[PDB]
Amino acid sequence: ENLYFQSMENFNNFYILTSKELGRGKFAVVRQCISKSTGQEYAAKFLKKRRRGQDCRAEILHEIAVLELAKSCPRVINLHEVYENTSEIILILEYAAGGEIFSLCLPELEMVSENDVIRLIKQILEGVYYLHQNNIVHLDLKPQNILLSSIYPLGDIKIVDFGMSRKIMGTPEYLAPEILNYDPITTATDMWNIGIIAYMLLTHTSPFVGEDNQETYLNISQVNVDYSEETFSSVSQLATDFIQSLLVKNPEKRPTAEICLSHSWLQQWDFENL
Ligand SMILES: O=c1c(O)c(-c2ccc(O)c(O)c2)oc2cc(O)cc(O)c12
Repeated sequence: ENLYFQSMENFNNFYILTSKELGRGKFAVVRQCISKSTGQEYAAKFLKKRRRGQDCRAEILHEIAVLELAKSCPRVINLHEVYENTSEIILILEYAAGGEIFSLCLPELEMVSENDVIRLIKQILEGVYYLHQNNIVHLDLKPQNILLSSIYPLGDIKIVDFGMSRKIMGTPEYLAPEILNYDPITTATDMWNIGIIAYMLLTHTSPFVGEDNQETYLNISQVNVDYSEETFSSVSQLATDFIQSLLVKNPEKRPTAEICLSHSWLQQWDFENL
């Protein structure tokens, strides 16, 4: 096999990897690296080219094409450089030190105000609007796949993990009903996932997970979500409406990202302004 991207010798001449492993999946690992010249931190994602007996370089190229298309959108993580060796394609990615928005959805962490959730969702919607305007549907917008540039203080959103992206069977609890019914790919699926993200940020509970997958699937297909006074006692009606407008069975009835940006819940004046 003939290599396309810059050589590994170059990678090691230009970067040093740190002891901080950032993430690992079955066919990928992400590690922090540092430019030897500048000292700037990046995230190096090593994607295996062979998976499950299938040559996946074409798919990796598609993922690079997407990150490149969205370079001008600061809500999508930016690709800095690319290297390649025998088994791997290595993405040198903008570093986001704040971790996953998932971290903010756990009981443990409380430090996330309505102001913060409103801004994060708005930034998420800006990134998705941009993607959709370009006929890109992420298709994997779990809270794990949106990072923050900082948490001390709370920074800005960076959508990552475009491996499932497409033009207009993963982790069960975040699959949209249309995916469970083998309907085609719609931009509406991302909007369902933004419903789940708002629900998780605000309740710190997962909206559809059951005691097992079969129940998880029953909850998604029936759109059986907990809106009891107990779970929603500290959640605002406006936030409730936003969520309830996204989490509906029929994808055609979900508002677009554009319309979501005009939702009353997100209209705020910064009090510092005249
Ligand atoms: O974990 C990370 C991750 O997966 C990705 C990523 C981005 C785009 C892709 O298309 C992709 O496959 C992966 O970027 C990152 C950037 C960071 O600064 C820190 C990270 O931890 C990740």
